[PDB]
Amino acid sequence: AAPKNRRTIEVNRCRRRNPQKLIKVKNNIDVCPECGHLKQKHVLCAYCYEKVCKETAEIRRQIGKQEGGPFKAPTIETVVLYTGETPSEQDQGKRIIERDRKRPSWFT
Amino acid sequence: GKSGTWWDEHLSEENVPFIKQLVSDEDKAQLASKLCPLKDEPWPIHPWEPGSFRVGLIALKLGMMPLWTKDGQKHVVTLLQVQDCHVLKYTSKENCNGKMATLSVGGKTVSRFRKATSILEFYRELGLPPKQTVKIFNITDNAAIKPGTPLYAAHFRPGQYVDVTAKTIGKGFQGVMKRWGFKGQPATHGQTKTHRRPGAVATGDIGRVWPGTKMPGKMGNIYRTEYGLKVWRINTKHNIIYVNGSVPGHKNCLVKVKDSKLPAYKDLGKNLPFPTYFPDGDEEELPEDLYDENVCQPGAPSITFA
Amino acid sequence: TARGTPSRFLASVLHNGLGRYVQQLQRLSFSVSRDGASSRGAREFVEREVIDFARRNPGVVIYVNSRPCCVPRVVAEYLNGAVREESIHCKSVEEISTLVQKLADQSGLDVIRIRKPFHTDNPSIQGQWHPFTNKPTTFRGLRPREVQ
Amino acid sequence: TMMERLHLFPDEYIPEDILKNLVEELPQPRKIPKRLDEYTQEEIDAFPRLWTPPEDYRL
Amino acid sequence: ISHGRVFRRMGLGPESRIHLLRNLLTGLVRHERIEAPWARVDEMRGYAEKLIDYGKLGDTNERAMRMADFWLTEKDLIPKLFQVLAPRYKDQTGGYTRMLQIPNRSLDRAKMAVIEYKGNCLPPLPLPRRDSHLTLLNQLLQGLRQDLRQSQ
RNA sequence: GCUACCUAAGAACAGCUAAAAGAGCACACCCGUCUAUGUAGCAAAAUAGUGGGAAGAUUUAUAGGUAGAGGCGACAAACCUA
RNA sequence: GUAAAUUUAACUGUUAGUCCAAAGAGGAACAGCUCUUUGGACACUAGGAAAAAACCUUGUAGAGAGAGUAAAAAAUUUAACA
RNA sequence: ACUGAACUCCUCACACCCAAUUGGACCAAUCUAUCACCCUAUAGAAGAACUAAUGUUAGUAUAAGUAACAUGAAAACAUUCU
RNA sequence: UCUCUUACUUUUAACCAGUGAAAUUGACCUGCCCGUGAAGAGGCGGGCAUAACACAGCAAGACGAGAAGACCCUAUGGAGCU
RNA sequence: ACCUCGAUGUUGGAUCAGGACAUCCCGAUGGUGCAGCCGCUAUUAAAGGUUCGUUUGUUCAACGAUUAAAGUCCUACGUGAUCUGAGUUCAGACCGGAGUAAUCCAGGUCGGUUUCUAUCUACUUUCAAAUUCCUCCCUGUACGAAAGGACAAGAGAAAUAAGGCCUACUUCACAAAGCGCCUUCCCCCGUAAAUGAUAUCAUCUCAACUUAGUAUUAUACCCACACCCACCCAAGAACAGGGUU
Ligand SMILES: [Mg+2]
Ligand SMILES: [Mg+2]
Ligand SMILES: [Mg+2]
Ligand SMILES: [Mg+2]
Ligand SMILES: [Mg+2]
Ligand SMILES: [Mg+2]
Ligand SMILES: [Mg+2]
Ligand SMILES: [Mg+2]
Ligand SMILES: [Mg+2]
Ligand SMILES: [Mg+2]
Ligand SMILES: [Mg+2]
Ligand SMILES: [Mg+2]
Ligand SMILES: [Mg+2]
Ligand SMILES: [Mg+2]
Ligand SMILES: [Mg+2]
Ligand SMILES: [Mg+2]
Ligand SMILES: [Mg+2]
Ligand SMILES: [Mg+2]
Ligand SMILES: [Mg+2]
Ligand SMILES: [Mg+2]
Ligand SMILES: [Mg+2]
Ligand SMILES: [Mg+2]
Ligand SMILES: [Mg+2]
Ligand SMILES: [Mg+2]
Ligand SMILES: [Mg+2]
Ligand SMILES: [Mg+2]
Ligand SMILES: [Mg+2]
Ligand SMILES: [Mg+2]
Ligand SMILES: [Mg+2]
Ligand SMILES: [Mg+2]
Ligand SMILES: [Mg+2]
Ligand SMILES: [Mg+2]
Ligand SMILES: [Mg+2]
Ligand SMILES: [Mg+2]
Ligand SMILES: [Mg+2]
Ligand SMILES: [Zn+2]
Repeated sequence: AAPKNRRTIEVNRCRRRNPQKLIKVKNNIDVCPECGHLKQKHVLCAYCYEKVCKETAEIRRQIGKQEGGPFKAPTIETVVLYTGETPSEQDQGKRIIERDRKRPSWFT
Repeated sequence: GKSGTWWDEHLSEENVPFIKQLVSDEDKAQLASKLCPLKDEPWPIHPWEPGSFRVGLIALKLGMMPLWTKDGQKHVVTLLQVQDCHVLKYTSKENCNGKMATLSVGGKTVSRFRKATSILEFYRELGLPPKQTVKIFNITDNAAIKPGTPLYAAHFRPGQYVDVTAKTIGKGFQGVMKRWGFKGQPATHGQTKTHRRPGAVATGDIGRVWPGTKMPGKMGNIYRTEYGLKVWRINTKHNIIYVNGSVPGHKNCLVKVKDSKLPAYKDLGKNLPFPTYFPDGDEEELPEDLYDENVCQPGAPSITFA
Repeated sequence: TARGTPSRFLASVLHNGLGRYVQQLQRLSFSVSRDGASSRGAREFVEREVIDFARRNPGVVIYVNSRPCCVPRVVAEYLNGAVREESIHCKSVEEISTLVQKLADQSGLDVIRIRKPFHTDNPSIQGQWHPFTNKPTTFRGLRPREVQ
Repeated sequence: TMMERLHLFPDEYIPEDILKNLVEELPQPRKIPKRLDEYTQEEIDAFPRLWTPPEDYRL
Repeated sequence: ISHGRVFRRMGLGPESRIHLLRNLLTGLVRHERIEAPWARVDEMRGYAEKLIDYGKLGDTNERAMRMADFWLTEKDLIPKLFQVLAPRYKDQTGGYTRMLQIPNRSLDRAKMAVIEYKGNCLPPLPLPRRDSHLTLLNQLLQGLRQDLRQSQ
């Protein structure tokens, strides 16, 4: 199948500029209650998720440092501790991962 | 500008079960308030004339079930359950078409938090929780019923014929073989990429294709009306109707059921309760199950021929 | 073509014929080349006829610039402010005299489509037509099918 | 648009607004040929009797 | 026509779908928090809950041992499953595998999400908090609740 | 340097039945009977399935020779750089 | 009545044509069929028969918001009997 | 009785509506000789004029943001898994 | 294979992100019926229909596209063969 | 030989059919060399239907078993940008024949590439008001001389076509389907007859009029303007739609 005549610019502008093809304005965007970095509703804020993913990567780095090589996977629960912060009397049998930092004021 | 919002966006954690409990007790009390229509202020009840039309109901397709008759054959019944049925508004004869008056009827109950503003104002002036569907029943004016009265499944009696209507099961954009029942081309005798095509669609002279041509396209989400279904059995406790045969639409949809329009069943309506069956003014409780005289009951002597 | 060009209505500039008529041309700017075969007709015109034309109608001002130019021109500015410039490159004396006489005659309105060539300003005298002309009245203004 | 400007009605009844807008009821083209019961008997006396039937005829 | 058809088709067949969910579930049991596309984490949450149920069934049961031997492909996570996760969830029945969306992947712009087992000694996710009780609408509804309870 | 033919000196052909065999089934390999995909394709002739030969008139690497009024040809007027 | 005809010097171009009325020939006293003769039209403008080459009116060129004309619209309705 | 043309009249001016072919009057760009000096004149000359040859070259359109094209999963980005 | 097809998986396909062709194209503000016409009309006559714009299918039409028909004829155009 | 050789793809066949009636049947009427059943012919009527196989490539054609019927024709001898190439239109070869030969045959045979990603028009649920056969009673009656054998009325069963459904059966299983289940409602006009004139009888009336005679001025689906991030769905390509108490 072939074109029989060349489409004009009027037909083309009537096609590629109608409200079915235009980018729709969205209004789900508000500010995050902490740090104000323009989150979306129903979606975790990218800045705070970047914070907790960086700290999770650091904790997993120290965990991989404690577990030698592969296939260890300890049979007891874990807790992490920052500078100071002595092991409490419930955290006896749990494995201790201490990096070196202050405990940040959102991880309780 | 204005963002979108819903009912539980800005509530706290403590207020949501209180709000749910409050509105649930509120509309349950509203549904229990209209339980006695004959002692409120009922519209005048008229006797049955030979040329009249009564209102129908709105039921819910539960499922299907077998049912045997006294002569041994098997019939299949569809369980229609009337959950919460209420007449909504009465439009007089001169305001719709000048021919026949109408009655509005509402279906099963839904949430107030998901309806429009004008619908919520309408039901707030009426005094009922909102309904899922609203259908229109053409009646003559000697059978006008007060809006806000309840409708029950004993509106029909065992031995009658009803017409049921719903949205059928949608099958999407279906090809021409499953839609219009065409035959395709043969499978393996040399055919090249033509196993399910429609083939020719028009002749060679006309240079176009006619408007009524059957082609691919969406199929199955459209109202169809099933006519002349016998009603075998009435269950009064759970408000279940037992029509005969199949009913269009998937289970747990909503159907619109009224007495038949077929000319063979023209004036059989004299022995049916005509404004509507009323649970108050009967002065006698109906049994839990009403049967036709030909359907074999559950507790039965297990028929032996002779 | 008329659809591809602008248009005006027929009108006088400042109601000439009612009171006194005035010559609608102000200036005539002649640029004649000293040497040059392109302006020989304008040369002979400036020699013999422009003085008699200037004495013919004293309302117009005539300038002869006598400038070295390859194409001699005559610039005519009218009373209402329009400017019409036409060329006298390689023309005779008679054609130049006819051109400047035709410039002196016309008024400064634009030479475009004239669009209904009459300009009555009180077109009606006995009273312009309205649909109740030639329609008789009836007793007490009763419409058809009226009761009182 | 010209057909939208036209208002037709099946019987003598016209709505109140369209009766309020009316001017100049137009004459009719045809003459309504005036059946015999309405002939205002002096006119029947004016038109002459053209023929004498025989007295012994039964019709 | 897919009326009532659960289990979206993921891989290059059924077997590759179950192998993909097996690898995602093994990563979840090992790392306790996982980021992966949205349909995959939906299926993997649906499987992980009943995996925790089979872990709750007990260690000596051979059927739970066979299911844990199939679903964990590193063979060290089976003592973890029977001695860490299932004793941790001894009180709860099914409230775990908390799943939240994270905005978009950078390359192909796919809808990503994050699931995690509860407990989870990792730092917490920035969970979406319900609006506070001290705001205007909540205080008006608190007044209404107190007034109606006093009226009752 | 593809292809038709020839020359010099080389290389390859698992396993079973081996009747002795230009023997049989069947690998590697050579060829392309039928079907389906593809037709601006992976490909200016392919892919997948199904096929014939596969110890001999077999296949193939290297170098050389036969050239257009011709070369070559188990004659297809087949091939001689799409 | 008119103003054109003959000759002289110099060349190109047309020379594969259609329809209509009439006299014909072939064919079926068929064809928008073939071939001559006489005339007209087209391959030049405009108006008309519905759009239409060949049917009718009309030719020598423009502006006009004047006028008089040419050709120019299809009419028909019917079976008694001594 | 009327409507109804480029036919005719009316005011003005009048060379200004045919294929192939023929005759005649002008004319842009360029160079040269002589003039001219905000782009012109008189003569000679010619690679002297493009809405069209499936014309050549170069740019950009339509088809069209269409056909088609990719990266196995987790993660400490050490490793592990299918 | 069929009477008589159905369900499932993958590729394909639809939506989001990136890169991003080709044949074709006089201009198109691109409807239907009847009639007409170089004899088969979207562009003509008479009627009918008619707010605008995408997205996904179908192939009845555009005497649709790629090959200056390979069937037939002509050329005082070629060539093979006897 | 009037468009078409800077290409209108050719016969049948598969799917889809539209239309005309000069009607095969189902409907209704006249005549009959119509005693009944079958028949023949004429008028009206196109809403509906018009089978499965063998051989030859066949459209044609011959035969077997059925059915109320296996209708004629047109639609570019309908439809190849939907499909096949069975012969029919090349390059190989064989047989019979013509020709010294190269070559050929409106003679036969074996084999022989079917390319396109839809630009424009038109179209993509018109929501619904079905048809026919068969069985029983009548009846073994009407009818002959006997064979044979009816209409009309009533009752029951199916098949086709359309619209839907999953409770039993089956492919299969939190679904989709048939091999399964349920429903399907009004006519159609050619004539057969009263009274009665032109023409004091008679006469059905392109005389005024009266009956069969008109189904319909037919009823059921669908008809609430804006809460919309997000989730689910028996809803769905995207969009849109239903629920979130
Ligand atoms: Mg099939
Ligand atoms: Mg193919
Ligand atoms: Mg196939
Ligand atoms: Mg995939
Ligand atoms: Mg061998
Ligand atoms: Mg073969
Ligand atoms: Mg072998
Ligand atoms: Mg040979
Ligand atoms: Mg001829
Ligand atoms: Mg003249
Ligand atoms: Mg040139
Ligand atoms: Mg150019
Ligand atoms: Mg081309
Ligand atoms: Mg060109
Ligand atoms: Mg894209
Ligand atoms: Mg496209
Ligand atoms: Mg694609
Ligand atoms: Mg036509
Ligand atoms: Mg065209
Ligand atoms: Mg073509
Ligand atoms: Mg040619
Ligand atoms: Mg010759
Ligand atoms: Mg020659
Ligand atoms: Mg020669
Ligand atoms: Mg030679
Ligand atoms: Mg041709
Ligand atoms: Mg062409
Ligand atoms: Mg007939
Ligand atoms: Mg067959
Ligand atoms: Mg054909
Ligand atoms: Mg076609
Ligand atoms: Mg094809
Ligand atoms: Mg041959
Ligand atoms: Mg489209
Ligand atoms: Mg078009
Ligand atoms: Zn934040």
